[PDB]
Amino acid sequence: SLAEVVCLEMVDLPLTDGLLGMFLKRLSSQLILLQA
Amino acid sequence: PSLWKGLVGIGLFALAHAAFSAAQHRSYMRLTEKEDESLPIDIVLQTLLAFAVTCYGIVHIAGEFKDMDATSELKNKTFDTLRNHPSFYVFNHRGRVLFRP
Repeated sequence: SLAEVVCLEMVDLPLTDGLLGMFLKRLSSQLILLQA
Repeated sequence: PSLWKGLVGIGLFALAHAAFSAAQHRSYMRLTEKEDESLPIDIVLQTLLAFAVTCYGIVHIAGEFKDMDATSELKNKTFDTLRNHPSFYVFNHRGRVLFRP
């Protein structure tokens, strides 16, 4: 059937207030990445 | 003091962490592709603080200045030293005879 193709498209694949809180989550992410 | 030296290390370390954060945030953009174009305030504040403290440590680390007047270090130089002339030493003194030969 693919002998007569009318239209095709390319689809991208799926992806693989307070400063104290920001630092806490950032450092937590740092530990997470280190563990990974 | 010597502790000053240790400080500068941590400053770089702090900066290093900032780098990681920045990289990650860049990845954030590289995974968000939004019109943010702005670093988080926390990370930039951390970077600035690291820069400041590291520079402050460096200021101590640079050393101590020296006075230009040539008559500074020569004030305490007594005449009993400048007269020795190490090249022109003579060994016919009472030191050898008095002491154990």
